[PDB]
Amino acid sequence: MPPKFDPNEIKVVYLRCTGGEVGATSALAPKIGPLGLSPKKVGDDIAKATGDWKGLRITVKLTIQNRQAQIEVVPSASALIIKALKEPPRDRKKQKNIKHSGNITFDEIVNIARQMRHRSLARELSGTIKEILGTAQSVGCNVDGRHPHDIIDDINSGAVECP
Amino acid sequence: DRATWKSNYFLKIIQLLDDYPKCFIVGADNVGSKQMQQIRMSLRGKAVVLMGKNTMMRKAIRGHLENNPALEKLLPHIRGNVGFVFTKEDLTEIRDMLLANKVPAAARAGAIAPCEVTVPAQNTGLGPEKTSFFQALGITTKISRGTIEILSDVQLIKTGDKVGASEATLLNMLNISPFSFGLIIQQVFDNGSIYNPE
Amino acid sequence: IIEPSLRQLAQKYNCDKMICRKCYARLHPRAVNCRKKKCGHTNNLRPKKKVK
Amino acid sequence: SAADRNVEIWKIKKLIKSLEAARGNGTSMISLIIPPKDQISRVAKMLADEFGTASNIKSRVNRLSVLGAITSVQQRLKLYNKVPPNGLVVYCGTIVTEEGKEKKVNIDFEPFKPINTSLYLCDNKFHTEALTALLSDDSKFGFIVIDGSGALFGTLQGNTREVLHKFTVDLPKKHGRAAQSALRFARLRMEKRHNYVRKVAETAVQLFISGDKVNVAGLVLAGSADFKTELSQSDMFDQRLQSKVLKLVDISYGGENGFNQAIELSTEVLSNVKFIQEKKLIGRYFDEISQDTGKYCFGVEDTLKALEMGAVEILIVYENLDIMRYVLHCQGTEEEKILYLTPEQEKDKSHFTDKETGQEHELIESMPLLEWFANNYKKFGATLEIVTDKSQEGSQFVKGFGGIGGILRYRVDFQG
RNA sequence: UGGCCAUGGAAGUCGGAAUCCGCUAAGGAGUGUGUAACAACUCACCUGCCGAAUCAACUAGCCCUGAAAAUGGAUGGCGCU
Repeated sequence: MPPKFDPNEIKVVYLRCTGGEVGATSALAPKIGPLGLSPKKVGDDIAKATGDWKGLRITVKLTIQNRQAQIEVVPSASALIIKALKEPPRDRKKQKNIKHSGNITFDEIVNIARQMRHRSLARELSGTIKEILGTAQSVGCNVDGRHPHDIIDDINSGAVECP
Repeated sequence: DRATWKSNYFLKIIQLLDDYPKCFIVGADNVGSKQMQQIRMSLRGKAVVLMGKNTMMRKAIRGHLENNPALEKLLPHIRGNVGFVFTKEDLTEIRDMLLANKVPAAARAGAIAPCEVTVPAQNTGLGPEKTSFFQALGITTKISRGTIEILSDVQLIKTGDKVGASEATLLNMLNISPFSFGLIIQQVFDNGSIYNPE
Repeated sequence: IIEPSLRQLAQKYNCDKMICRKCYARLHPRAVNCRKKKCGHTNNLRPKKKVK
Repeated sequence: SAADRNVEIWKIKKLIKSLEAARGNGTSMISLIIPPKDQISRVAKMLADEFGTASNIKSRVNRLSVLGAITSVQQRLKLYNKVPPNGLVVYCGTIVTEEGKEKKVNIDFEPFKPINTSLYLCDNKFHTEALTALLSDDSKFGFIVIDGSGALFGTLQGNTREVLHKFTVDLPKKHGRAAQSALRFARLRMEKRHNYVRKVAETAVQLFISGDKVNVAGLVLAGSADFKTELSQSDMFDQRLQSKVLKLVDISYGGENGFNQAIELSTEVLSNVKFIQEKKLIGRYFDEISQDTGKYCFGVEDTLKALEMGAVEILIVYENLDIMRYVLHCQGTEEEKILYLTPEQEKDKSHFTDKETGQEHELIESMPLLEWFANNYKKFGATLEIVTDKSQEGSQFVKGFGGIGGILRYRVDFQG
């Protein structure tokens, strides 16, 4: 890849975001795509197949190019997984009003969200991670009909289970 | 706020003095937040890093609190850009862990040179670009087919020498980072006894 | 074309200033108020526009 | 609403596509258009004598068809009681289609724009040359007929001639028969005469502007008496409005009768204008080529690749391409793709065997490109600009570059 | 943390509903500058030199800015600080 056209190994990674479905406006390939042998329409269809049936409400796409075979993965963003565990699925075109119902409980489901965090956060274990994701919810509004803010301070759960 | 926060930090530093009888005084220096995040991750479990000011000038009050002397010896060494490392493992081992961590950080234009910096004979990694920046001071550089190659191993900056601006920028373009350090140790506190990196 | 430190020297003296909104007086960049009595020490200042 | 209007245009375009195709063996088809002002009775009578005539048609299959259509177009007109505004467009007949299926049809509708183009025909086919010529010419032009007597403000489509607003004035007498007062009365006359102009120049803003942007692509001023000029070159007439002063036309007559005169003396300029704007746009396209820049594109492959991605700003297309998007499909594996084929490459092509598997890759029917853009240019990057091969810059675009490309929103490198 | 809405692109930065937690010494779901979009730059909390007072918003008195006309010109004049 430096001088002319040579794949020594090629396990090259670059981080695209978004991908419910194909996208006409795309912006998937160019620039990085064609130079490096990854095409455009085929790479888009492979990106659709990976991020197909969940997530359809926005995702992320790390693209590991094995010379010509692209490996699309869905690395979790906190907000994205909360929207995945909402009241699905009215995907696109009404829709419309809008995507912010945000009364879907998730109590022990968020335990899974904090566990799957790629370490990160420089935390002192889950006790603080609970607060982190327990706020990241812009939409969800926490348990049944609660607020986020100060209910977080009196957590009585999952301190030793998340490691 | 900032009265309750000031009193709350007093309660942090006093608790970190009660918990650990052993501390390590490190200079912050030209240091990033990213560097401080890295040093928090590596020395996460055992040690607790802290960064105070002249509410560190308050170790007096801990010594007042119906117990400690010896902390009176530590007050003069809380000058410069100071940050503590509270811990319970050992002294000479932690000194080696602090020395081993560090970070590169590119050239500071104007500041002193700690070691004899060199420029190895190698391509820059560019097209037909300005060779005049390199050749202005006194470096042998040719355009050997596109890439600007330096043709000899030459020492630009010696020990205790002031780093010029143009030579610093060329080193930054080449990705040569001997300058800076990361953080330095000034003094030590070990269960009452004081040490100076020995 | 022109050496970058020297440029910035010469920029200081020409381009890096504040200009009074009233009397278009050229003022040192630290300025909060105009010099000029004709404008009555306006305080409506602005930064001289930069060449692109 | 704008979206509902775009749907009604698409509806009518699709209706035209079908009516141009239709055809019927033997038979004739009532082309018909009843302009806004008309009395429908007048149309009923016309039809009734057209009926009576048709009953002496010698051919049977033609005769009985025409009589049938005229019987049925009368019944459509019975359901309206005044002529709908914006005209009426009826299209009877006995169209033939596949399966050997002789079918009667009676399409009437008020067309969305007003139109000023009557027409009646029996012939083997339907005639929709009027209708296409009212979708093509959007270009609304504003007219203002100043005169000493009075004013007239009015809009104008290809054929259609609207009257927005008007007034007249009692301006003063030319002369003051005292020696001293002569001078004062003159100065005073100048003030009321100017004031009238001030009023016109405001009213034109009030009428021909909408949301801080003029709704008319020109603004023809007309009249006599060195007045239209007094407006034209004043500080009172708003500069965004006065930017689009397109003509000062010296007309005889004034007011409404003044209007038509002002249009016939304007005809030449309103044609040139549509070409002038075209020349200007493509001129910029070429500027980006002339300088290195990078923000242009050309040839479907590149252009659509630019559109798909971080899109184009403006997409320029010669109003008829031949070039056509086909949807290719496999028999066994169900693998599919789409391609943009030229008139020669689309008609006959041995390329379309599947090769890897080894089957005949069948090409399921096309959707012609310019129309493809028109459908879905909005789902990209926008401003679909139809162009022509009349200007020298126009032809160079059509001939050389292929009548397809677009000005891009930023610099892009292309490869292969 | 490409946070949500917005895809025409807004990962703090045309707009708008939001607007919390972690690490925190401390950094706003972000003042700007700049971006197609980023990047890059810029704007709290704390230190070192430093070393006792210092800053903001209003308000009103005199003075000034606001303040342009035609014979040469009038706090009555000279003049007056």
